[PDB]
Amino acid sequence: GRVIRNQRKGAGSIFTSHTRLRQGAAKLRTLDYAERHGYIRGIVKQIVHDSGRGAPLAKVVFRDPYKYRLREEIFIANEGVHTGQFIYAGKKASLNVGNVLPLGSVPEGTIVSNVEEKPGDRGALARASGNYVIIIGHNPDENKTRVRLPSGAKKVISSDARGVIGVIAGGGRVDKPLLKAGRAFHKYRLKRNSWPKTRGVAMNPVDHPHGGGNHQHIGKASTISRGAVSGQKAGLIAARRTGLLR
Amino acid sequence: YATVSKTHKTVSRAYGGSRCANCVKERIIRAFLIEEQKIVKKVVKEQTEAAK
Amino acid sequence: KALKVRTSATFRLPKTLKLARAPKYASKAVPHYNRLDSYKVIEQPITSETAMKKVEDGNILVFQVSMKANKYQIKKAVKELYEVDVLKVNTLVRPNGTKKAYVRLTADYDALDIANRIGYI
Amino acid sequence: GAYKYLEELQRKKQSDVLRFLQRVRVWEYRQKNVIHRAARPTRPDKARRLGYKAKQGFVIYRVRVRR
Amino acid sequence: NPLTHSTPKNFGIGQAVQPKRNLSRYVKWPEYVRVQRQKKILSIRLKVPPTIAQFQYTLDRNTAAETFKLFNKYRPETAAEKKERLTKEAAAVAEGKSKQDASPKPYAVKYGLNHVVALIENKKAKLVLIANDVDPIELVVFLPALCKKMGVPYAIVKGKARLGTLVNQKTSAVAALTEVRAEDEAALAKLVSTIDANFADKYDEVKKHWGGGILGNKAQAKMDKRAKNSDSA
RNA sequence: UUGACAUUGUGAAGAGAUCUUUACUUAUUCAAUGAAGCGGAGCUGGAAUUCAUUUUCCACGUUCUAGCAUUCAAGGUCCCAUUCGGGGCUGAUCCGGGUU
RNA sequence: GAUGGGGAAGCUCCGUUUCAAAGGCCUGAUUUUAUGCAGGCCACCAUCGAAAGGGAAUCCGGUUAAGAUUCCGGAACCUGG
Repeated sequence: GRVIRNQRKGAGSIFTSHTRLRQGAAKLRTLDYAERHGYIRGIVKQIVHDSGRGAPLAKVVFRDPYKYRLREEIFIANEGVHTGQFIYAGKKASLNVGNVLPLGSVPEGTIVSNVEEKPGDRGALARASGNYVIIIGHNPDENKTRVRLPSGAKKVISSDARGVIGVIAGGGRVDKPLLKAGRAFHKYRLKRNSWPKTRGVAMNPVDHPHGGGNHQHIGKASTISRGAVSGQKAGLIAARRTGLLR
Repeated sequence: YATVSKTHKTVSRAYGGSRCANCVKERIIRAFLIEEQKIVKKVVKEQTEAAK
Repeated sequence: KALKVRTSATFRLPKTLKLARAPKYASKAVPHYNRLDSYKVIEQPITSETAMKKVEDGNILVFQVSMKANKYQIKKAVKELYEVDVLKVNTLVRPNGTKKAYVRLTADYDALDIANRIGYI
Repeated sequence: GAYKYLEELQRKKQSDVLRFLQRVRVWEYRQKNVIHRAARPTRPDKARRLGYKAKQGFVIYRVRVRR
Repeated sequence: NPLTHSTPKNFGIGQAVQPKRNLSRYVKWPEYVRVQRQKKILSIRLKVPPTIAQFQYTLDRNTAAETFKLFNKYRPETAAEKKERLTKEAAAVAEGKSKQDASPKPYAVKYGLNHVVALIENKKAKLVLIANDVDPIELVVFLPALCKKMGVPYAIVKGKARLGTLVNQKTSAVAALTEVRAEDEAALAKLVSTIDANFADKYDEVKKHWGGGILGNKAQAKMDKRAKNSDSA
């Protein structure tokens, strides 16, 4: 047979990311003395649009502790920040939108975003627009914290893991019908070559497992085992249930 | 600009060829009145010692 | 007893004396004689009607000059062989694979006077 | 001579002493490059019956091959 | 005095770019430095068997100084002395009909690790020094066992360089005296009696112990505050 | 995707006539940074409430503001041979050099 | 796409600042002589990759069988010293 279309994204030739207009990797600040023993203040210089992403970025400019200069970094902008805002970062900072605190330093029921999985990864969870995690509880001994991931999963992380207060800007984005194949063309030119999607039904027995036949139909179950093997996997993969919800 | 006299490339205020002179008017206001109120803060930290 | 004081965490190569060469024998043992010199730079003049029409008019000598020569080596070996002084040198590689030079002598001279001194005119 | 004693000690590789040395040494090499220069044999009498002498122009290298 | 002002600079984070301090603890060393430091740390953390760690019990600085000042008398000939006396016997022996025994019986420290080991076996070694050095440790680890077996006194002294200077090498790893002059005959036995005590007489009881197992002091300090503050509230 | 042997050392609990927990760190693994502020003890207050006296944790220079922050640091003190300036101590607590 | 490293029986592959001791500057100290010794620095750490992208500076008139914003005459301009 042939090598199918999803097996063909691994070698990553024309499928790589379209990286040109991107302002940079949006991260939080390296974890250092000043931030874990106290706070350090920047100001947000301009909040700007990043290509390929859905949410704006902010550029806050800190002062390097050990050398005379400025250093400016790329934060995914929480909703409500504004240029000219002081952004405080560190253990002793205060609870306000945009300030990055450790999670142990905030009461339960606090709404933070761009939170870290492990301390010093410079952010992981809830970076898409409109997302947030809630802090639902603490474990002050063998220090952990109980947070609610934007999907609704409940994860338990370290209490030295930082996160920035508030909701990520760009909420409401998918409320608007996209309305034409052109606007979906301008969406994925800045992301990657995924589009448009030929139904595996509509291709030949070589192109796909769903291909062939004098009618268009799958012919065998569209749910595939998690223990399937490379290229067998197309369709709903290792689903526990299927079909419209009620 | 490498070929030009320095009067073309400058004005005679402080921050001459750099900031717009209303951005210099502010940062003088802001440098005086921030380090003004910042003296009043450091007497209160001497008073808060003797007041408690 | 006590240790040093390093104000920066970076350890870089200590700069250690470098030592100039003191060869036992020499390399080629005979220094090669001047490769491109007065006589090898300009091999021939150029006698065609078009060439000779500048000599007798625009005070310009036209030579077949070696490929390896530049406008500095040419201006130097015109002064040395033919005794003249030069304003300007222009060059082009003819599409037979040889280089032509247009040498414009200074107004203190007449190229027609020197042209016929070496036997062409 | 002193090489009849070293010979037998290296025939006990599970003896409590050598399985200490094997454990401290294998950590040494794994930090060094895959092929690097050994300033001196680790088994003077093992190299010596194989044709090694101690003089200029007999060189020892230490090589780590995947298993 | 009127014109000079008092600045003071405030390092309270949040202000005043930090001063230049001593980072000597934090620097990123070459990878050869960092290997030989952790090759020591890893021999301390592991449990070292009894036939190792019988080293690291080493003759302390007092008897050490007393030990060498005996051997220092007995140093072997240098190159020049040999070069010198190779002229004498040439002129002495051929002329006067002498048998080429014309020179005194030399008394010098024995060295080399193949020779000494063969001395011990015929019991001709009156004392033996051993270096806690010798990175190829297996060379030197059976010597305490032969000495104690063959009834030869022995010692373990810090460094193969100092053991090397009295033999006129770079490094040595052993030394011995098979002979001694009557002036030093009595001075010899006062070292042995102090040397037999701490090495060959403690040999049997040292083979029980297992060295190492020492925790680094960020682990030691957390252990104690768990081990102490369990009990006392 | 599973089991066994090897990497692989240190030892405790609890059930089964071997397993489930859980400790140790140095191997092994991951992560970050132009391998800067780790671990331990300290002084000052002070939450503290004192059943002998401290039993214990928290602390410990920056929050109206899009200003400013670099030259072994000014100050303070003491040296060297005053000569212009240089070398110390502190300012900036001490110990172990386990980079976190 | 080298280097350092890491795979591979090997042809070679990964990767491009990566687990690296990866480098030459600004002048003070010298008036035996030129550059020792000096404090401080700066850590971006190959190279390749566009005759349509970025980019130091030139115009008019005349001239040839065939060349010209290049040659001639005149009037400018830039760059390094």
